[PDB]
Amino acid sequence: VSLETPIDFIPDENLPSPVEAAAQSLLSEELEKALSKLSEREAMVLKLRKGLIDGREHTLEEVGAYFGVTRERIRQIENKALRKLKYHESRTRKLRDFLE
Amino acid sequence: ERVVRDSLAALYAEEDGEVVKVDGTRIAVRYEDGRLVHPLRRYARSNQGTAFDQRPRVRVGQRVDLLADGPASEEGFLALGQNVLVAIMPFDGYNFEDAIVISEELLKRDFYTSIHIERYEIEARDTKLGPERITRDIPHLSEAALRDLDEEGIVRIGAEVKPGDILVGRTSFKGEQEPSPEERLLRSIFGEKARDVKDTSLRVPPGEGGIVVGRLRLRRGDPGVELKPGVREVVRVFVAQKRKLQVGDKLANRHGNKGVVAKILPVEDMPHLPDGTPVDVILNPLGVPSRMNLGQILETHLGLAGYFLGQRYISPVFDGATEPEIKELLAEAFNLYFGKRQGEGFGVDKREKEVLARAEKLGLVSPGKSPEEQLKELFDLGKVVLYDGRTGEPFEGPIVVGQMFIMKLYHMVEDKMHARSTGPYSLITQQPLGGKAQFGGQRFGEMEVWALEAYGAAHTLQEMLTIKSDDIEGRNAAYQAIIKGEDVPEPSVPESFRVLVKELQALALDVQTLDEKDNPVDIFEGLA
Amino acid sequence: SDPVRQYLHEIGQVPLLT
Amino acid sequence: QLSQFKDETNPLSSLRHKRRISALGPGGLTRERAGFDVRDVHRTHYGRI
Amino acid sequence: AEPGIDKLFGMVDSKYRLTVVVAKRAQQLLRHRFKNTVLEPEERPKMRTLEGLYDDPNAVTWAMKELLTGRLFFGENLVPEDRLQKEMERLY
Amino acid sequence: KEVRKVRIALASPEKIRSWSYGEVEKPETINYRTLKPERDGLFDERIFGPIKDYECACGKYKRQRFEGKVCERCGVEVTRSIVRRYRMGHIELATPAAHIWFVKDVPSKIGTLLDLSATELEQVLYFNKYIVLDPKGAVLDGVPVEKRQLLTDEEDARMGAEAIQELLKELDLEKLERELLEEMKHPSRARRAKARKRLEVVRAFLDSGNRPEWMILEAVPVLPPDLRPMVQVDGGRFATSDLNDLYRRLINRNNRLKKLLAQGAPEIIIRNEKRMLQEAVDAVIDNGRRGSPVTNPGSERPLRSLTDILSGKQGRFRQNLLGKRVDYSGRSVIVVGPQLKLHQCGLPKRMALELFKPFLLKKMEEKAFAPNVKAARRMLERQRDIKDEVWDALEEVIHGKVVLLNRAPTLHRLGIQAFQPVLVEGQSIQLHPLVCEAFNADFDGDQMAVHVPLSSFAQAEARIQMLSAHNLLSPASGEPLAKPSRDIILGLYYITQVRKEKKGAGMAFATPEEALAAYERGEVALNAPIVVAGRETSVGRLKFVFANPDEALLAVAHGLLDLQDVVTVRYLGRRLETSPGRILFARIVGEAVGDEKVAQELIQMDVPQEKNSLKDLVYQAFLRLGMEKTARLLDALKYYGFTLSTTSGITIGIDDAVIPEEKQRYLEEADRKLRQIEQAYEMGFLTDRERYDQVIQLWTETTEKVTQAVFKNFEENYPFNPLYVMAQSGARGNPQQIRQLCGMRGLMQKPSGETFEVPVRSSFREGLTVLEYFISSHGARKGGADTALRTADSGYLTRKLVDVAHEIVVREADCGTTNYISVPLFQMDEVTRTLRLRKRSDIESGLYGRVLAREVEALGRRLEEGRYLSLEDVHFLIKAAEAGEVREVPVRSPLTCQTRYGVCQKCYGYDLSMARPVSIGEAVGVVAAESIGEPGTQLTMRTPRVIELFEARRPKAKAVISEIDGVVRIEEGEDRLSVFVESEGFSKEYKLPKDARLLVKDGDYVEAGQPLTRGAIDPHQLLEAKGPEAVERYLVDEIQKVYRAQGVKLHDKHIEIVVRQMLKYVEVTDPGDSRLLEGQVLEKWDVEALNERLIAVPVAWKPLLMGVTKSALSTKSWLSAASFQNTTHVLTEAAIAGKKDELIGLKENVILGRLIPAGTGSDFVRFTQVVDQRTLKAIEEAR
DNA sequence: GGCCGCTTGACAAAAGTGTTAAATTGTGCTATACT
DNA sequence: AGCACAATTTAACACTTTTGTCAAGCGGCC
Ligand SMILES: [Mg+2]
Ligand SMILES: [Zn+2]
Ligand SMILES: [Zn+2]
Repeated sequence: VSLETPIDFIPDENLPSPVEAAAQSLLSEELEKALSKLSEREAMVLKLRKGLIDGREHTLEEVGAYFGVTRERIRQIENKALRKLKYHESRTRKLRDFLE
Repeated sequence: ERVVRDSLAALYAEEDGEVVKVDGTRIAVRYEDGRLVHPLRRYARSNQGTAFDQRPRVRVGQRVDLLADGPASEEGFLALGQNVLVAIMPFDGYNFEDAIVISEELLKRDFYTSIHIERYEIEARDTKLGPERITRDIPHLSEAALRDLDEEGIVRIGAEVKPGDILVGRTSFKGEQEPSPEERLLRSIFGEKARDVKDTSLRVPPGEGGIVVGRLRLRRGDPGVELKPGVREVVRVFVAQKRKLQVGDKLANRHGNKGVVAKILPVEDMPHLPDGTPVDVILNPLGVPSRMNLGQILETHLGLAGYFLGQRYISPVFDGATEPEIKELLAEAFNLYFGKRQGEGFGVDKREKEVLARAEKLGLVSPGKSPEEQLKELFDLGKVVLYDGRTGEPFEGPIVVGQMFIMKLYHMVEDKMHARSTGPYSLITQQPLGGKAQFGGQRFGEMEVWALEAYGAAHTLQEMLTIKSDDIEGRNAAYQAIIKGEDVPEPSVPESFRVLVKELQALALDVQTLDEKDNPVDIFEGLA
Repeated sequence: SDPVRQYLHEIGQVPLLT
Repeated sequence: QLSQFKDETNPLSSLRHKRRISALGPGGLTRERAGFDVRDVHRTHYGRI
Repeated sequence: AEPGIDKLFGMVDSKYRLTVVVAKRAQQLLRHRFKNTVLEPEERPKMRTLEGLYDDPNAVTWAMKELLTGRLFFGENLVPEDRLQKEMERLY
Repeated sequence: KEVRKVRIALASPEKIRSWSYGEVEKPETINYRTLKPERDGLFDERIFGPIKDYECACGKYKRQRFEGKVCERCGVEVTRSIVRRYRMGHIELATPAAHIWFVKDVPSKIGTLLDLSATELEQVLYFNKYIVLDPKGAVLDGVPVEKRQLLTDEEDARMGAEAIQELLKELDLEKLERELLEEMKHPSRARRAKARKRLEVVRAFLDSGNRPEWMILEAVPVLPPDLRPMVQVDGGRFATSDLNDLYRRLINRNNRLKKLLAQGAPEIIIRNEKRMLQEAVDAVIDNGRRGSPVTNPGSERPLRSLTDILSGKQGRFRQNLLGKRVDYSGRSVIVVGPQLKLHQCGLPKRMALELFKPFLLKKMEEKAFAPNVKAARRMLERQRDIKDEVWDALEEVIHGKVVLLNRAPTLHRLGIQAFQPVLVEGQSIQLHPLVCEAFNADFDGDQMAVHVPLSSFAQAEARIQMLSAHNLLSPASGEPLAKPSRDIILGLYYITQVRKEKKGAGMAFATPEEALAAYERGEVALNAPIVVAGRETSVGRLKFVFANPDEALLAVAHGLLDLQDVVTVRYLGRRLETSPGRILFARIVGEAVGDEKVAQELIQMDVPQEKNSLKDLVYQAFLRLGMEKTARLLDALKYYGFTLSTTSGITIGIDDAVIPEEKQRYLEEADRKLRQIEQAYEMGFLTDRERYDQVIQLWTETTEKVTQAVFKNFEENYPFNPLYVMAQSGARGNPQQIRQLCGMRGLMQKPSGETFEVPVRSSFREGLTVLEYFISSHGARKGGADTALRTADSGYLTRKLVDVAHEIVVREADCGTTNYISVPLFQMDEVTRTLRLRKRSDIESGLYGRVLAREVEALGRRLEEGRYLSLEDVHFLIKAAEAGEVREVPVRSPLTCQTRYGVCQKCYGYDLSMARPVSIGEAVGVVAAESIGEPGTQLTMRTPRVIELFEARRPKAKAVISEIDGVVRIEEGEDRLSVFVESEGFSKEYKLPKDARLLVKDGDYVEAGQPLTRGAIDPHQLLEAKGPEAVERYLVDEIQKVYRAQGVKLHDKHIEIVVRQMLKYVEVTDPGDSRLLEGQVLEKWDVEALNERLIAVPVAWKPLLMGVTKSALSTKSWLSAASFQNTTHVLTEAAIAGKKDELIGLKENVILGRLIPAGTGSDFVRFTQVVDQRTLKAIEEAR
């Protein structure tokens, strides 16, 4: 179990990464901005669906009761988001947030 | 004569001869006793990142008893550095204090070049939660830069790679960070899905522009490898790289005169000798000549002398080779040098005549016969007039020129430089240290802070402990600010101080942030 | 010189049993 | 300590180790910079060897 | 050195009080509102690179020149430090 | 709110359960068969036991949680400790313990009555009898007396260390008495020392709570840290940490004791099983006395327990204060080249892309380049080699934005500075030559920490003060620095060394004879006089002060004027004789600044040469320039300063140093004197010893003669030819360095101490006899081990200097102090009773811009009191000193001011740098260290005297002196050659041994009594029999002698401001209302207890004397101190009592995180400066 | 009349409760040898 | 050097059920 700390012995660290935290809010702000071209009946849908509002990973079932309409079309907006949003990525560099 | 064999740098020759060498990478045998092939070290490997080679020197048959040189040697003769024509003189200031001047001539012929190797090692841990394995389909890393020079995992041998590339892309099921809230969107938006292995690879270190010589897979299942328990697949690759010669580095011959390459002016300029051969290296005094006096110039005078006369004199310590010994040698060298000129179709130059008017009164050369002799004695203890390829007129004054010895120390510049930003980090220590991509580092000596505060610098001083380093929760403020907008940095929030208060809190000691009001007793540490 | 001696002097000062 | 990384920078470097010789190590003649009184212990000596 | 730096010391009673004014101004000279500079005519500090003539992104230099036009003011004045936002408010 | 003061001291055991609350117990297992992290005991995440399914209740809101198994939205995944503090409890409840109690008899012995055995009971090995029932043997008692068996002889009773906790209230109720009945012990001498220490320790408990909770009953370590995960890389694996294992020997021991005690456990078994628990306490605190290695019984590395690591020596206190870790900088090699002389720098063109990446990204966002900031982070990583457009936008960012270049190691204020990054090519970082003289290092691959300030409030705070074109011209010490360093001097020296080539001495009838005839042969343009002038009549350079001398520089360019100063008549402003060479110099500095009018009356002509005077030209120019123009000079002397030497060249040939043709026979006479002293032995004359030193002196003199002959041979003939002198005179050469080469220097001394017999046959040109080098090496050994030994002790002494003077800052405005100091204009010489001119070099830098204590009348105008006597007034007083009007120039030194927390306003005459009075904010406390922060490397530690007086340590032989001024009294005998001193009163007996026993007479105040030739008796006796009169001055005079021996530029009050710190502490005698008769109150602070109370009580004192290291252990604060070699007693005394840290202190702010009380953050510079005219006009009505 | 949108039904995939199988402690205690 | 018994305890895995998602059908609107 190592000689504890022979001869501040060994550095190594990667938990409260500074850049990760700076880019954490950044990647978040980028989304807050990347969601400006979205509609409530789509953005919020993704918010509650992909657990974003806070942490609740509610599904289409819980997102359909409060959103008047039911499943499908609220699901056809989910896909609409994957496309209408993706169509705004191939022309706008932003695929550099995965490696984080 | 023994430093080449005793050090076993090179090889040897047993009994008779008759080599019939095939050369290449495996010296043949000798008709002495049996048939034994002498395999070269094949560039081998160094412990200082140098890698020595051993080129042969024979064919058909020969014996006496050298046989193939070694690292830095030539015909059983120890050759560490490299000797080149130099000239003592100041030039615009590209040799102040004790710096050194270099020409482009050396680079054109790659005169000064070396080799540096470095061994890598990527072990595939087995944290049980998720074993690691080397694959060529790293998640999210789906690109050409991979499949092109990676494949099957390890990089192909003989593939030139630069810094910021993959070498041993190992996959680990180690799931430390589950999917993030708003991150699940950018993951579904695109055509890709999620992940469960992460990139996690080797990634070339901050400096490596060469090629691979060969790899080596050392995984378990082999009882012939004493490895760390629980470890599997210990990739080990060797990356090479040519050194060439940029700017800087230490020359320092064999006397003490050490310096650094300032600027390498391409041919054009530099003192042009009255027959071509532009001064390759300029060694201006200052530093050790007058102060820590030495005897290196005694090589220059006998350098060009051995150049023209075509010889490499041997000067044993405390024996032979004295001032008068240079006289006899200089005589032959002169008549041979001026000989060509005088017979080439000319003799004595105007610009080479005014220089004598200097020594004349200067008491250097004795007045008497034509410039012929004045240029002779000026060669015995000095050199020819010499000119300047940049300006246009010759350097008014007797300048010395000759071949001495210009070595090169291990300490260079490339692997002796560093640069970073907020990228570095060393959790628990609360300071920039470590990194799987950049091993940056920088210390602020104690004798440095006092000087910084000596000035009116109070915000710059504090800054060194405000955002950067200390305040981890503050490191973002600045870097996050500038990137977004102007704004002035935070008031400062020390990180180590919180650790100091804690470490010092291990005991009764209660580091209270007593406010100026006294009775309130301020305290900043409640997770804000 | 260890503190074990202090106890070694207190443990080897009282007789055992007949 | 003594078992320093064989400086294989060059032939002359590896040979200077077997003759390098020192006074620092398991003995009490170590301690760099200071060490009671070693000022007149590292100075020259009447040994042309 | 700085174009007319010595002239900056003469005014301020201290070399340290000068620096503060230099930045204190730069804080509300480029970041607050780039349109708060007294030097607007032909005295407007500008750069001349390969492209053309533009205003240097650095405002610390403007202060040294801005605190030489005879204008501005320094020292203990206006206790309300929250009033600076009011004056800056009118400047959008 | 805002951070301010700080509190500490002990904390009752109940308070320990406050910060920690609970969450502890269980073994210290760091893992399990599975799940390496959790262990539900050691570093268990507070309320985290696999699936506690709770704890999240305490949290109000913020986010969800409770995920049953695995883990919820707790800290384990995020916010785990967050590097914050997290106390445990360690439970504990055994007998007792001990918080180390330091090693200065604290928390015990002082508050009690037992020493050298107080541990015998505190370690459970005795019995602190604390009961009264009438004994038998020898009456009862109340302390330790029952050493085993005794306590059982009667069979209260306490044999364990638990009694320490019992003496809590027992000493609390008696505390009031321990401060009364204890102090009741008046003088009587001897014991009056303990009552002082006992009262100081009990004075703490006398107020502000603080109970004797020293008897720990439950420790509380830390868990968040120590826990390093797997670390592969290179060729290794595995990992861990300390603080855990070394801690396991505490909890487990406490538990096992709870298992033994609960069951059947006889006394003996518990007494030893308990003492190990407290041993574990000290083990977790500091490993000493015995130690605790690993892998027992095998010896290996000592376990790290705070000692030397964390809260102790260099480990977490020396590295966090200053030597932290900058998160914005880099390193590289060094280079030199005509950049622009200041205002610019080198800095790579590749790495700079990272240092200035932030703002550079935002710039591209609007410059079309990058679409967003994020994308700008993925275009420069894979080394795609951009080199396109980006290099341009980078310029806008690097426009007027300076960078801080540092040098390692650091020395004095001239160790940082700042320039403007001018990306060149390659990677090598180059700088201006001159700047090197400030770092002291030869270009040979050295590096320079390139720091970079972010905040804009740091940029202006830098380039305005740290710019090399400001804080480098006139440094501290005393003399300038920006002056043209080496090389440059030789570039102007090679044209002013006379052209006299010896032509003879002819004559012409006004230039009509030897003008054309001599032009053919003999007599050129040297001597020869005609009418009045000489050969000057040849090329009359006309022109005028219109556009420089045309005919002059014009003729030189062609094949006419040989230049290099060949004597020529110009027109400039008058018919002179100056050659076109010097004309160039005056022309370079002319167009540089403005009109030769200034340089004309400044630059000399009688003795040009451009020798070691270039430091006086630029220096004198400052008075009529002021940076803006001054900088231009160092720039003009640059271009030409190197070009002139370039388009000329001067090599050092082996013959360049022509051997003295008139030297050979000199050694003959010297050797012909050998037999002279040799044959004296065969005749039996002159002892073998007398012969020894007899021959030594012989060669010691001839060497100077030979050197003179050489220096002479190199003066007359062979002028510019010999370069060995061109640098020796004034450029970059040493005089004694010449006598080595062409000389013969061989007067080397044996390794131990005895100049060899026959010298060395130097004459390098001729190889030594193989013996000469081996003989000369013996001396060439100390010349390297001494300089390198300047990091052993001397290097660890400068810290003491920076620690002392720390809170010294120039503030306020006009304090008003009567008493003044009178600097001596003439000093005495021990050799002969006669004052000297002090060589002037001491008076100058000693009065350079000061504060005339009073009006100074001396031929002509008077030097008004409080007048800043610049360099001019200095020379005026020195030259007028020879007259006989002034002997002691009145002045005000930092030693006279009732302010220990702050320096003084206008008292520290001139800020020795900007050639003007000091500015409010100049932390002279640190500058004082910058002064002494240089000679260190230039010393001789191999003996050490400068530190001797500092710590006030009694010097060698003590140098006994006359404590009183009596009379002659000089009696001699056999071995009692002692001398006494008395007068109509008492006579003291000075057992003067056998040495410097001079006569002298008529009493003597202190002097030396005769034996004390140098290093008078430790200041302790001085101040003891004199006072703060000679103490504060004796240092400024003696201490400098060690500096004057090497000719130091520093002096003035730089060393006179650090003395006030060692002499600002006073003692107590019959105080007023204030407790502690002994005490150790400071100066000013004590004056306050006698200032406000004066309007009522007498509070007399005595000027105490403390060393340099003692002025740290006991200070007004605590954050300082420690460091040195006592980071154990400090925190002790510092604790216990209130000892509230001050507020005004550089460190206090840097450490805590506050802003600097000095610099631009001073209390004198925190007002407003924003008012764009209309702003003030608007608010005028808006109010 | 056709197209689009919304709602419901069916299918597929992943949890709470149950069920059982594998490990630690104590103690027992064993056990053997020496006094 | 250690095995067992018991006892009891700890750990995990699998089931049947439930929940979520997708496709199809129906209704309404254009
Ligand atoms: Mg160096
Ligand atoms: Zn839970
Ligand atoms: Zn004062």
